[PDB]
Amino acid sequence: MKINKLNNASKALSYPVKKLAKTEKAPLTEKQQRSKELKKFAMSIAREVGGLAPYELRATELLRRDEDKRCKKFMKKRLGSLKMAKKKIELLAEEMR
Amino acid sequence: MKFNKNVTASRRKNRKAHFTSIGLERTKLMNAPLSKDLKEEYGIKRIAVRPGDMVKVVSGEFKKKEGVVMKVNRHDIKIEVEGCFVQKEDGKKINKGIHPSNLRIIKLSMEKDRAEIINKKVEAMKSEVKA
Amino acid sequence: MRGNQMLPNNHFNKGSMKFKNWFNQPMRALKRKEVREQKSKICYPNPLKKLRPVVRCCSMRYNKKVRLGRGFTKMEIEKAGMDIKYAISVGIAVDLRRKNKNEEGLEENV
Amino acid sequence: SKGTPSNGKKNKRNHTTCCRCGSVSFHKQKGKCSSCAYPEKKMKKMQNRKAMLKKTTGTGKMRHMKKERISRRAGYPGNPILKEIRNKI
Amino acid sequence: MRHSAKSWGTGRAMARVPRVRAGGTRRAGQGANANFCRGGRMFAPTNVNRRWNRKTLLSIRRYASAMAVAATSIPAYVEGRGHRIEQIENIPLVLSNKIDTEKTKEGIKILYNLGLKEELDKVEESKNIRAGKGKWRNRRYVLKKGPLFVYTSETSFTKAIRNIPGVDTERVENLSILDLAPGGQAGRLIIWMEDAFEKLTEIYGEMNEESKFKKGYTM
RNA sequence: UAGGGGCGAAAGACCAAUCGAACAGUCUAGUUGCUGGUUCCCUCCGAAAUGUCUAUCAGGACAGCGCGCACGCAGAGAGAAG
RNA sequence: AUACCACACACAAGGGAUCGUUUGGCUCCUGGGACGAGGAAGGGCGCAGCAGAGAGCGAUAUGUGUGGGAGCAGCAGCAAUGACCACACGUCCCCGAAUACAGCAUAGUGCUGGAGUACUCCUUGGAAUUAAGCAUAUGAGUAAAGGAAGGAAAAGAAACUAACGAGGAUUCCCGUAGUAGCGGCGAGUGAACAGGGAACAGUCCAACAGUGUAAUUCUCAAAUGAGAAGUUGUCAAAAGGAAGAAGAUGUGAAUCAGAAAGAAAAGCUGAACGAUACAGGGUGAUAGUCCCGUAGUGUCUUCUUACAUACGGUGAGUAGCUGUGCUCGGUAAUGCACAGUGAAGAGGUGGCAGUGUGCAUCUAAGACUAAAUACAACAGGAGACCGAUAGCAAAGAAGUAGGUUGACCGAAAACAGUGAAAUUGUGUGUGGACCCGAAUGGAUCGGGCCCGUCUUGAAACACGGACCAAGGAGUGCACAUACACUGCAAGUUGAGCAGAGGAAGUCUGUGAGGCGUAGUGAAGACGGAAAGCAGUGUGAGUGCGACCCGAUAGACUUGUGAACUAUA
Ligand SMILES: [K+]
Ligand SMILES: [K+]
Ligand SMILES: [K+]
Ligand SMILES: [K+]
Ligand SMILES: [K+]
Ligand SMILES: [K+]
Ligand SMILES: [K+]
Ligand SMILES: [K+]
Ligand SMILES: [K+]
Ligand SMILES: [K+]
Ligand SMILES: [K+]
Ligand SMILES: [K+]
Ligand SMILES: [K+]
Ligand SMILES: [K+]
Ligand SMILES: [K+]
Ligand SMILES: [K+]
Ligand SMILES: [K+]
Ligand SMILES: [K+]
Ligand SMILES: [K+]
Ligand SMILES: [K+]
Ligand SMILES: [K+]
Ligand SMILES: [K+]
Ligand SMILES: [K+]
Ligand SMILES: [K+]
Ligand SMILES: [K+]
Ligand SMILES: [K+]
Ligand SMILES: [K+]
Ligand SMILES: [K+]
Ligand SMILES: [K+]
Ligand SMILES: [K+]
Ligand SMILES: [K+]
Ligand SMILES: [K+]
Ligand SMILES: [K+]
Ligand SMILES: [K+]
Ligand SMILES: [Mg+2]
Ligand SMILES: [Mg+2]
Ligand SMILES: [Mg+2]
Ligand SMILES: [Mg+2]
Ligand SMILES: [Mg+2]
Ligand SMILES: [Mg+2]
Ligand SMILES: [Mg+2]
Ligand SMILES: [Mg+2]
Ligand SMILES: [Mg+2]
Ligand SMILES: [Mg+2]
Ligand SMILES: [Mg+2]
Ligand SMILES: [Mg+2]
Ligand SMILES: [Mg+2]
Ligand SMILES: [Mg+2]
Ligand SMILES: [Mg+2]
Ligand SMILES: [Mg+2]
Ligand SMILES: [Mg+2]
Ligand SMILES: [Mg+2]
Ligand SMILES: [Mg+2]
Ligand SMILES: [Mg+2]
Ligand SMILES: [Mg+2]
Ligand SMILES: [Mg+2]
Ligand SMILES: [Mg+2]
Ligand SMILES: [Mg+2]
Ligand SMILES: [Mg+2]
Ligand SMILES: [Mg+2]
Ligand SMILES: [Zn+2]
Repeated sequence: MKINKLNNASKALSYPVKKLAKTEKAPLTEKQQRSKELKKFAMSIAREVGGLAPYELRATELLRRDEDKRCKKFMKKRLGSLKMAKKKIELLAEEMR
Repeated sequence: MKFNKNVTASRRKNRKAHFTSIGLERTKLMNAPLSKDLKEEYGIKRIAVRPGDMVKVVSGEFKKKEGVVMKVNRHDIKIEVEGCFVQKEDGKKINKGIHPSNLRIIKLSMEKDRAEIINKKVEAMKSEVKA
Repeated sequence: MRGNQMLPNNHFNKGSMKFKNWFNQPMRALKRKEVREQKSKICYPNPLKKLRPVVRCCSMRYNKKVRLGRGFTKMEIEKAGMDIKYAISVGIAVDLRRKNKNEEGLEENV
Repeated sequence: SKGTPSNGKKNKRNHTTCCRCGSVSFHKQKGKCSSCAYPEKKMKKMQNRKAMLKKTTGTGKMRHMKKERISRRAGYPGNPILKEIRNKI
Repeated sequence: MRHSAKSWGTGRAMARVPRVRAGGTRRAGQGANANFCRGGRMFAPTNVNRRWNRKTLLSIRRYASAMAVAATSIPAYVEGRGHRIEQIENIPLVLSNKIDTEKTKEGIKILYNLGLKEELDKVEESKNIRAGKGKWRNRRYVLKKGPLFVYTSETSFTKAIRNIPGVDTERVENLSILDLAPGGQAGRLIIWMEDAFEKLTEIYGEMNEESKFKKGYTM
């Protein structure tokens, strides 16, 4: 059997290359900026025209009573992900302020 | 040796091709050699035997005989020659058929289209001979 | 079952199993030869095959061996003073998915 | 009794000649053919491979299909009086 | 295995073989599927999955061809196969280049001058129809083996000699054991071309050395 | 009115000489620790019907007794004398 | 034993074995993959000078045109004013999707329906069987039943692998591998990346179209007008070519004679001649030169294929979550669904559940794509295949004669050859069931129960066997194994695939992988004996029909039946 002869320490070694730095892409052109602005704008109009959904109302009500941990549990069960819940709570909080 | 792979060398296939032949391919089966003189009178080396032509029998019972072709049986490949016959118990006489290749032509029957048939073959040769 | 053997394990239970024979092997070889030949006439002066880069093999087991890859990167082509449309016209293969991460690998392909 | 004497009463006839398939299997009361399912639009499911090959394409004359193959070989030439219509099209 | 068949079982004073289901024909009640039945299925039907070819080591193939070539220059072996060589001056024969022959007419005159007349005649007189069913399956005529001609460089002589019965031709670089030892007995008579004879030194090398043309092989 | 369905003044009766679950065809060459059969000559060697475990008792496997190839070699299915 | 019964031999009967033969079958390879409302596939009925079946053809039931050219098989008649054949066209009765119909689109014309389905895609979904019982599991996502398309079909340009010093669409071959794992952890099941090759190709829509004028598509007119679609958004450019391949068809060398003998010479004997042609077939026995071809050479006809504009980073009842059912090697969820619930613009993944945080790699919920790969009908070429109880069921008018109420079921028969055995008559001989040993001029003497088979034990009142011929049962593949034989040896090897070559053979490269070169532990970790690899075969184990024949049964169908009998 030609397997499992080296230790983990010696398997971790590596050859000394010379690396190339990554080309950063930070510049964003004028036309790309206007494009992003118009999309964010459109998102405002929808919220203005049609308002909040039932679970969003129930959530925001709990935030007024400082029921932070109840709101957390509630949102987790509605959206599934604990990450989506943490994000949606932060967006709702900012809307109320 | 044969180097063309589209042509068959099977015994079973060659035999079926022979016996089931029709049309012009059937006519090719009735060819006979010409005598030495006629091969100077005309370009051709061999022709299909027809009634009225004159033939020497060169193999079999009736060897050395000469006579006029009476009939040509295409289905059972045989030729009937004047004066080649057998006598029954009754005294009645029946012409016995000879296979084309056992004959040789001595004089050609030139009735009907024969002169045009010969011309057509001579031209077909020269067309490629002279090139 | 009797005596001493390595315990059987032969997988022939399934009645729907297909068999593949290879009686066609010499003939299919001859067809591939004849297709290459005729393809070679259609583009007579030009080679039938394109030029390909040299890359390094994958695991710890093959690190020390070099091999042909799929295509040159836009950076390799540009560094040698060519443009992508020209490279294609001259029979160089191109692969825009590949990335360059070493100095050595770049220098060799140039 | 159920043998010879009961055979005497067997003088009625439930099947007649089918107009689609010929096979003397049209049940008059049911209004259906037991060989080919007439009057349904599709032909019946045949019981096995042996029995269905007995009624496939090529078991009869194939009149139209044979002519089509010969015309395709020739390059679909059409009636020679009307060549100009063909050539324009 | 085509028919509809079933066993009648015991109690009918008959053997319990499967039988054909039918009526109106003499075929009713006959014995169907088994190997001991007329029109039934054979025992262990022959099948395409059988192993048709056979392997032999490359090192043995190389060695066998080398010692087959050797045997073509021992008179005892050549005579033993049945080639007749009473009139031939010396073995081996090596024809020159600068043979400018193009016609079979002049080609035979050359072979006669090397003493091969009796050998060639022995082949022509041999033709006979095979005994047995092989004469129906495209194997009708049998002939005796004669000289093999071996060339290496393309020349007109090849197509001048080939219509002569029993003459056979191969290139030195792809010389086969079926041609060198027919029927598995060694010592076939060979006409060498001058180029081909010199090439044997590149192909098999020298004793206790390695051939350059056959990698990994030594004599 | 049609097959795990019908129909029955009820006998498990009858449903194309078939009914305590029809016919046709296929899966399918279903399975069998059980019964029957198993095709040329001469030469040399030659058994067992016992032990352990088994949903085991008409079957298996392991060991014991045959044969073939045999590295090698002072032993023995008998007595004496302590 | 005059005449009965038995045996031997000769002749005549009776049957069709054996040997000789074959315009048929089977297998592998290559091409092809061509149907229908312009009425198909399949069924029926008519048509000849004498004509039943089969073949061919439609009331034009042997018509027209082109290329050829000699007879029409029997009898009577026809034929250079064209017998007969080959290529195309014209004509083409009734039933059948069967339609004067149904559904559906356009400004309008229209399109679909039925047939076929070996191979490919989408659904639905068993049981026999194995586990020595059987219920999870297996057989198997197989059989069966439905829908759909093409000469191939499907797939296809990363919400991809990997942790290397990394690679880079899909499909196919060698391989990782009978491994990691799944499993009454039983029986059994079971993938992926790498490394070596064949073939190679990338692009479109939405997001996002000239506003100093819809610049766009269609119809009729006209030589410049009317009208329809469309602002719920139309419109984003090139001709062009010689190559490549497959068929059809023309031509095409060279011999005569003889004794004996035979029905007949091509045999045998002597003398010649051709060969870039001695592949094969036919001729009254075995032919290079008698006939058709073959090697070599000409012509012609079809088919295939090729240059232009404008752009990016947000595609929702979706991804995901909870419950549930099926599925996969996928294991605290591999994929697919249904109901509740339901995002963010930034999200998805890194083979073990959760929370946090850097790092690497990608961009789902819209579309198209060649080549390399698979396999019926029909056509062509080959074979260590079968040779009339064989080979396809079918070497002749075979899916026929004939049969089922029905679904469905289904034979025999070669040559006017040879002419075995069982069995029969006549003649001549020898015996009274016959075999073994030994003999006479002649009476006979001695020994022997009926074979095969299970069985402690068969001549058995155990079973199978009236007689003869022909057929009739340890085989093939995969995986480990011990032995015999062969080459090389710390190494070894015909992987696939490329190069050469009138070629399914052979020769030569490139080049993986596997096993071996030393073991110990679950592992972290450590390290210190023992010739192998690949073949050719034999004995033997396991899985597949598995030495040959044989159940009662179980399941599945868009298959059939109330002519007998039950009841309304
Ligand atoms: K090759
Ligand atoms: K019927
Ligand atoms: K159908
Ligand atoms: K069957
Ligand atoms: K009653
Ligand atoms: K009863
Ligand atoms: K039932
Ligand atoms: K038992
Ligand atoms: K003994
Ligand atoms: K016991
Ligand atoms: K044992
Ligand atoms: K359809
Ligand atoms: K079982
Ligand atoms: K069992
Ligand atoms: K199945
Ligand atoms: K496609
Ligand atoms: K697609
Ligand atoms: K991939
Ligand atoms: K590759
Ligand atoms: K000739
Ligand atoms: K003669
Ligand atoms: K002749
Ligand atoms: K997208
Ligand atoms: K959904
Ligand atoms: K895509
Ligand atoms: K038969
Ligand atoms: K019939
Ligand atoms: K006979
Ligand atoms: K006879
Ligand atoms: K017995
Ligand atoms: K007794
Ligand atoms: K018994
Ligand atoms: K076995
Ligand atoms: K059975
Ligand atoms: Mg480790
Ligand atoms: Mg590293
Ligand atoms: Mg009645
Ligand atoms: Mg009724
Ligand atoms: Mg058979
Ligand atoms: Mg024989
Ligand atoms: Mg006992
Ligand atoms: Mg017993
Ligand atoms: Mg059971
Ligand atoms: Mg299962
Ligand atoms: Mg499975
Ligand atoms: Mg199916
Ligand atoms: Mg766009
Ligand atoms: Mg003959
Ligand atoms: Mg499962
Ligand atoms: Mg997982
Ligand atoms: Mg025979
Ligand atoms: Mg037969
Ligand atoms: Mg009847
Ligand atoms: Mg007893
Ligand atoms: Mg008996
Ligand atoms: Mg026999
Ligand atoms: Mg292995
Ligand atoms: Mg060691
Ligand atoms: Mg069996
Ligand atoms: Mg059951
Ligand atoms: Zn019908």
